[PDB]
Amino acid sequence: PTIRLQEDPDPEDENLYEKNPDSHGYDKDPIVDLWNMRVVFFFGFSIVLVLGSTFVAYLPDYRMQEWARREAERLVKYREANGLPLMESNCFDPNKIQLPEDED
Amino acid sequence: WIARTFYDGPEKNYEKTMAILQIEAEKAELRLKELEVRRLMRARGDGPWYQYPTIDKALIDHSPKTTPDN
Amino acid sequence: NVLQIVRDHWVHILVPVGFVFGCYLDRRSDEKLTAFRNKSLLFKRELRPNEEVTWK
Amino acid sequence: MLKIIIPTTMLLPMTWMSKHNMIWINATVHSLLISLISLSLLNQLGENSLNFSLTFFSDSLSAPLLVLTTWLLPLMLMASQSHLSKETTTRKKLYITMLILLQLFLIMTFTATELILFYILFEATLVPTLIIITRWGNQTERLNAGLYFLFYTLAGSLPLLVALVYIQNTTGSLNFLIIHYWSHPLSNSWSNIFMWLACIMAFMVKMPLYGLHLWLPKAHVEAPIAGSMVLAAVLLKLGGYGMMRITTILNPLTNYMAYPFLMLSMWGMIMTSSICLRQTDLKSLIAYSSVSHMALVIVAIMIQTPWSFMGATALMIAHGLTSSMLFCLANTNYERVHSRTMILARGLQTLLPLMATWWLVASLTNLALPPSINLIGELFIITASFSWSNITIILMGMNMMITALYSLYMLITTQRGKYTHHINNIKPSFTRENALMALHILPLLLLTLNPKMILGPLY
Amino acid sequence: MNPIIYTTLIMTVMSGTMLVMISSHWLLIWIGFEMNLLAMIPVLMKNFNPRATEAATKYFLTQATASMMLMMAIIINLLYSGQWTITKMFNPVAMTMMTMALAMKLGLSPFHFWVPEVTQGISLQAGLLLLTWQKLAPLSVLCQISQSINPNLMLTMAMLSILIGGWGGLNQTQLRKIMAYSSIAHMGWMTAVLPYNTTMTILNLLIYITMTLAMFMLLIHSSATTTLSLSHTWNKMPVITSLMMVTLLSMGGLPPLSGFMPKWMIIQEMTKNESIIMPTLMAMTALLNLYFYMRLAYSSSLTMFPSTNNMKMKWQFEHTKQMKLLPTMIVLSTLVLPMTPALSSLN
Amino acid sequence: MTMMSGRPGRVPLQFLPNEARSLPPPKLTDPRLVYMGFLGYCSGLIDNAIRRRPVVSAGLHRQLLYVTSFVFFGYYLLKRQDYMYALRDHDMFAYVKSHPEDFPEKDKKTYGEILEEFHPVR
Amino acid sequence: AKTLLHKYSDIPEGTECHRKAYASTSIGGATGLIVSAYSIALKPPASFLEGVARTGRYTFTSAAIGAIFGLTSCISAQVREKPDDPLNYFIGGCAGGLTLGARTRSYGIGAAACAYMGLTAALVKMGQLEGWQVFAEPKV
Amino acid sequence: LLDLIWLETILPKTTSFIQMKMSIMVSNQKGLIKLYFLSFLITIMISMTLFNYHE
Amino acid sequence: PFFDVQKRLGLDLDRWMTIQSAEQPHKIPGRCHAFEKEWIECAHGIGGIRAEK
Ligand SMILES: CCCCCCCCCCCCCCCCCC(=O)OC[C@H](COP(=O)([O-])OCC(O)COP(=O)([O-])OC[C@@H](COC(=O)CCCCCCCCCCCCCCCCC)OC(=O)CCCCCCCCCCCCCCCCC)OC(=O)CCCCCCCCCCCCCCCCC
Ligand SMILES: CCCCCCCCCCCCCCCCCC(=O)OC[C@H](COP(=O)([O-])OCC(O)COP(=O)([O-])OC[C@@H](COC(=O)CCCCCCCCCCCCCCCCC)OC(=O)CCCCCCCCCCCCCCCCC)OC(=O)CCCCCCCCCCCCCCCCC
Ligand SMILES: CCCCCCCCCCCCCCCCC[C@@H](O)O[C@H](CO[C@H](O)CCCCCCCCCCCCCCC)COP(=O)(O)OCC[N+](C)(C)C
Ligand SMILES: CCCCCCCCCCCCCCCCC[C@@H](O)O[C@H](CO[C@H](O)CCCCCCCCCCCCCCC)COP(=O)(O)OCC[N+](C)(C)C
Ligand SMILES: CCCCCCCC/C=C\CCCCCCCC(=O)O[C@H](COC(=O)CCCCCCC/C=C/CCCCCCCC)COP(=O)(O)OCCN
Repeated sequence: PTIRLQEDPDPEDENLYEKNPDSHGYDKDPIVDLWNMRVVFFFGFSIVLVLGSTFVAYLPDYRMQEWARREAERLVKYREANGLPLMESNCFDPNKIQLPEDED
Repeated sequence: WIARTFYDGPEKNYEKTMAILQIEAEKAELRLKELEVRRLMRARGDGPWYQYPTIDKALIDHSPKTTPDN
Repeated sequence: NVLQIVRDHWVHILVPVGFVFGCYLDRRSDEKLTAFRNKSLLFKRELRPNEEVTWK
Repeated sequence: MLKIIIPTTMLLPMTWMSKHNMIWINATVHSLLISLISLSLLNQLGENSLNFSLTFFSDSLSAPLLVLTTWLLPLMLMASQSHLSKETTTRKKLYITMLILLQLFLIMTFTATELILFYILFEATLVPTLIIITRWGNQTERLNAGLYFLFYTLAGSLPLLVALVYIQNTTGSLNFLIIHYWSHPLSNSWSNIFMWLACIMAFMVKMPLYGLHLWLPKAHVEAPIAGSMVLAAVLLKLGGYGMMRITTILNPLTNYMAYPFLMLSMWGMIMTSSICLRQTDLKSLIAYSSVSHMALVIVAIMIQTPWSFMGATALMIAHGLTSSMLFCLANTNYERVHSRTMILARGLQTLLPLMATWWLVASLTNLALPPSINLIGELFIITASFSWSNITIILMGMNMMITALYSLYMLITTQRGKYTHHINNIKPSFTRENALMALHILPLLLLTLNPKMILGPLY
Repeated sequence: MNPIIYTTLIMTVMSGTMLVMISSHWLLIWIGFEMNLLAMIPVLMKNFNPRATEAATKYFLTQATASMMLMMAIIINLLYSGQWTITKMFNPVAMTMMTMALAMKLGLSPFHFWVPEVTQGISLQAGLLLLTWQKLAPLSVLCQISQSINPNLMLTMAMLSILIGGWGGLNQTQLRKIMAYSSIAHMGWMTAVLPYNTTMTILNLLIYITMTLAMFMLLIHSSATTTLSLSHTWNKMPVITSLMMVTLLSMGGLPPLSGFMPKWMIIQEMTKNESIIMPTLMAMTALLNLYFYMRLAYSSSLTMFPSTNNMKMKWQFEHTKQMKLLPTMIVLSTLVLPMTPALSSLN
Repeated sequence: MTMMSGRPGRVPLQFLPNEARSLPPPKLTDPRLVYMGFLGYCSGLIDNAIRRRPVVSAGLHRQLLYVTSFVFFGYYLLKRQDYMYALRDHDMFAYVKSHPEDFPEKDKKTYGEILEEFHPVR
Repeated sequence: AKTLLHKYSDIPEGTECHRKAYASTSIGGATGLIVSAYSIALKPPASFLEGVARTGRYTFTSAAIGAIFGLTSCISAQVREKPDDPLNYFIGGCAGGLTLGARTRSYGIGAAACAYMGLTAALVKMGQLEGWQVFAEPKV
Repeated sequence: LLDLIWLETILPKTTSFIQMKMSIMVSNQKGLIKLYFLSFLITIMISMTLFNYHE
Repeated sequence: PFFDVQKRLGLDLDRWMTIQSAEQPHKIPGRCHAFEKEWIECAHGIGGIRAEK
């Protein structure tokens, strides 16, 4: 037969606009297509996007940024009023530290 | 409103982390102790584990054996 | 007539049901890690006259 | 955090019990809902992580990765339904099942408290990806790609497992909290050197590192569109997340074991940026772009500074979004012309203007145009490297140039010029494709508005 | 063959195995081995052909030599210590001879040449029996004399078994030789951990037996002995091919499937001692088993090979005889990993 | 090597010694038991699929028997596993108690008196 | 046997290079003899003189590899005055790989053998230094 | 020069070549009992000398 | 591996022939009956590792 195998021919790609001039590219069924479009737009842009951005924008300050700012304000106020240095190089009290007795 | 509706206070997470840390540290110490116990028991053979069988003594026949010197 | 609508769209309740079940299981898991409730050095506090536990 | 895990395992039977013509709608709607639910995890503390239970915890580094995964699943569903129209119902349900399983595996992987469970899930993510690539890919190369995808990973990850169990025999635990609190320095011995290599090479391969990257162009070209999206957007970030987690026990050895990896990363960044200039395949250009960006992230993680970690997190998120968008843009043209050659379809701006705008925005974001989070991550990594050594700004600078070139090259090659005369099957863009590009791009600028949500725990 | 005679022979095979399993006397263990071999020889030749006869002859020669060496070791051990009970084997020469004889019985490398040949020469049912039930007695004996085993010899043989199984299976288009090679690698994995922990040996044996039973039952269901004949199954029963691919992935050792559970655990046990290099080598080598399993998955499940016209007729008929334990074997082969700690019940 | 084969007082084929009755039985809502039931359900589905029957609705009695049998085996499996772990813990604690020399408790040192080397990251 | 291994390992690293080379060539000869025995058993040579030729070729190649490895390793160790250095073993392994490549008359064989043999010898040196155990004795 | 040739040559291509060669070596046997029974004898002697003599 | 059916059921299928000092016919003693008895009594109930030393 000069052939190698029985096979279907390669089909031509179907155009979604042929049977549906306003096809939205979701499904070949116009009703299912329109409803897929509607749900995608509603739950993607209207619900998740805008409401999620609003929820993120107004998240409570759990990172303690304003708290840290106010604590720094109090601490700077106290240290400037009492004449103490603004920040100490030691973060731990040397009294609670026991270095090795001998360095030789 | 978001904090009231969806989230709790930080003390809950703080103390839950404390409990998780305690459980995990105890588990790690138990694992190390078990490893050392297995090592010692197998090296010495004086514990319940690694007890390999030996011949039963009750099988011996303690009767006169036809000869005075067994 | 709602029989056909139910048999067609009853699968839409699986994910919300899973969500509430997951919330319930998270609460149950939290209930098992109360060994240090109102016992940390940083958040130790005297109980109110009416409340029983600091957090659930 | 079972409130996110259980709804996906409920997506499984819901997809497997839905009607033949409602699988896509149901899957998309409920995956969007799950993404919205997962959006709540961004409320992170400043001192510690959200320790939900003995097995799951959420940090400020993994929460954006979970949000990105949950956001990517509906996009994959929207991109897949075009080329899966002729498939049977059972095979479509199987494809959706594979995607759902991949998402569930990633969700548990990014929140596991122990290193062994993380490894188990991080290796379980292989099976759905391999099945998708080797079954639903288009050309005959996919099979080879699958092999290159699999063993390249395992040959790097199997030794790590041994290392992991060895650590549990020494420290007594593999929980990340106990590991972080009970860290001790690593001495200078050959044993410790090989433990470092065993712990690092798996994640180095997953990034991928230059010289270990040969699997990536194959896997990302031969896989279907959703496969490419999930491979570039999230699966490359597993290596970065794992390296960030594991580098807590490798100090101070890293201080001198980072040298060859740093040199490979910088020089391969330059090399892959240079490769992108001469590419006849449009997908390979995006793949090599991904290699360059991941090399940047590798440099950032290796130098081990808070600024580098912040830049690495930002760049990971931004690159995931950008590469997914670029892959979708290339896939639209491929679906129109059924060929991946770049110089085949030219002058597309005349025929598809809105798609030309999408191409322009994606290319501008790729070359790190300010003030996008791409540029924030790149600039933070650049400053950290300059602090590490003043000479780095040379190599980075070269890359900062070359990148832009090839980016615009791609655009000018596809959108500008004159249309190909003999190509007459270029239909107007569907609403599905425009919505896909819009949903890819709008979160990028939204995160630009609030950049502290993707800067990691070091913020 | 008469069904009554066949059932009697199967009963005698299992009786020999159980006699070896429950005896405290070396002579009774040897007698059990003799009865098992004597009854097993006719089973391999149930379907008479020159290939079956050759397989039976090779199996008989190998097992007779193994029994010779076994009895010589027993007699030497009796000579140097007047004991008949199975214990620590007070003589080292007798212990070495016993280890070599039991390795020859199991098919451990370099005593591995007979396994692919005998497996290819017998039917699928005989191959299932040989690769599952015939491993029980030598493994039980080795577990009972585990303490006296010289680690160097057994570990060398296990390394050789894993390497040779992977390399040999890389080259096979026949499914029975692939299965023989896989068995050779799995027995290497089992015997590597034997001097350290016999519970891991038993766990690996149980997992391997379940996976092998599922695989052989699936291969019997779709009557395919070569790769090409298996490539036609997607056009007849796609579900069988899908379950086959998942089971192959499980045997490959990929997480989170059950096949990952034994090796993982074995590796962990090997790291409770120092033993770092050996588990690394074993995993690197098991990558080869994974490769040829994955090639099989490509050929049978993930791609559609061309079919024939006459297959249309096969679309009109159903499978009359059905395996009752196949779904349970598949489930135990694939979804068992979350039940890992239950292995504490084995010891 | 075997670690509990020759433990003194061990009955050969008991599978559940009397001392095991002193331990709390696993709850019927044990997630391991639910996973065993899920395995039984998956076995039933696979049996339906192999026989070319409607996977979900073909045989309810067979699926119920699958689930029941898997749960029934799993209950005793869980009981035995818990008993074995209890025995291991019991023996380990007894051994550490009876050999205080091999597990000494050395003095605790606070971090204020321990010298740890500092490795700068630059 | 282990008598040959103990003969090789008793001599210090950078001392008495001739004795170390002799021990190495003896070990190589034994390994080549075993390899030739297995090859003859599994692949018969169809002639007695052909089997003798194959045995001689394999044994000479193995002995030459061992002698070169030991000689250059000891020479480098004594020249650099840096014993317990894996670089010496890497040099010896690459020299042995080059010897194998010359014996088989192949450049690619020589390069691959140099790389892999040097790496393996360096690893063996590291294991000797840190006490890595190939066949670990039962501990727990 | 680098990506398409040498990086391929070093890691995956060399690994594939070595595995294929060793598979061809191991799996090619005539199936004659004489050869591998002589191999069994060689193995038994090697085991009694190398491993058993050292105890 | 070893299912001790004999111990469980008290059957004594083959334990009578295991040792030399176990109820010989006509009470004919072994050549080393006394030594074997002494060793068995010494090693009884202490395990293999302990009895070995
Ligand atoms: C970790 C988290 C948890 C995850 C657990 C693990 C995964 C799930 C469990 C897995 C076992 C379950 C299913 C096993 C038996 C199914 C056998 C089968 O073939 O399915 C067909 C069957 C459809 O058949 P049909 O309805 O009679 O009509 C169509 C004809 O049969 C027409 O049929 P056909 O034969 O003509 O179609 C031909 C098709 C037939 O071939 C197949 O369908 C492949 C099925 C393979 C079964 C899986 C292997 C054994 C299980 C191990 C899974 C390993 C998981 C680990 C990760 C690795 C992933 C591989 O073959 C192909 O098209 C070639 C495709 C080649 C692709 C190769 C990849 C396949 C492996 C992927 C397996 C992934 C997991 C299973 C996904 C679910 C599958 C149903 O599927 C089903 O409808 C059953 C699935 C749903 C039933 C359970 C739903 C429960 C009730 C709903 C309410 C939920 C209550 C929630 C409580 C809250 C109160 C509201
Ligand atoms: C991660 C990012 C990317 C990285 C990955 C990519 C890059 C790295 C991997 C790729 C490159 C590595 C591949 C190396 C070549 C492999 C050989 C091969 O393929 O064999 C199959 C292939 C087939 O051979 P065949 O079938 O058996 O015979 C047919 C031949 O075609 C017929 O042959 P023929 O008759 O035409 O003539 C052949 C003959 C004559 O060849 C010729 O015909 C023309 C002469 C060319 C020879 C070039 C040497 C003289 C000039 C070199 C000057 C300095 C070198 C640069 C260093 C600068 C220092 C500041 O060659 C010889 O006689 C060899 C004698 C040995 C002397 C040369 C070897 C020097 C080694 C380098 C030492 C470096 C030390 C470290 C330095 C550190 C500081 C920088 O062999 C060849 O055809 C090539 C023959 C020449 C090979 C040697 C060339 C050396 C290449 C550089 C080696 C360094 C890299 C390795 C480092 C690790 C080693 C421990
Ligand atoms: C088509 C036509 C286009 C042109 C016409 C457009 C018309 C104008 C519309 C454009 C608006 C211009 C933007 C100007 C900026 C105003 C908004 C700004 O004020 O809001 C920011 C807030 O922005 C949000 O925080 C960023 C949005 C969150 C991004 C999340 C995306 C949603 C989730 C989707 C899935 C995620 C995928 C990626 C995974 C990581 C302020 O941040 P913050 O300083 O705090 O607020 C201080 C006061 N607070 C704290 C009390 C609230
Ligand atoms: C395609 C890309 C693949 C990925 C590449 C991964 C990169 C892995 C490379 C590993 C980095 C370094 C490894 C070891 C650290 C130092 C290396 C060496 O050069 O340093 C000197 C080592 O000296 C010499 O180099 C001796 C080692 C020689 C043996 C190593 C083989 C080198 C040849 C190159 C082989 C290529 C390897 C990769 C194969 C694919 C330092 O001398 P010394 O102070 O004494 O040793 C320090 C350790 N101490 C403190 C315990 C003593
Ligand atoms: C696709 C390419 C990806 C390549 C991945 C491969 C890279 C892996 C690098 C080596 C991994 C093996 C390490 C094993 C795990 C180490 C765990 C450990 O710490 O154990 C050490 C032991 O260290 C070792 O034993 C390591 C020996 C290595 C054996 C296998 C060598 C593999 C090849 C080495 C060269 C390649 C390495 C770099 C490759 C880079 C990728 C190209 C400590 O044990 P102790 O004995 O108790 O020490 C104290 C008592 N003396």
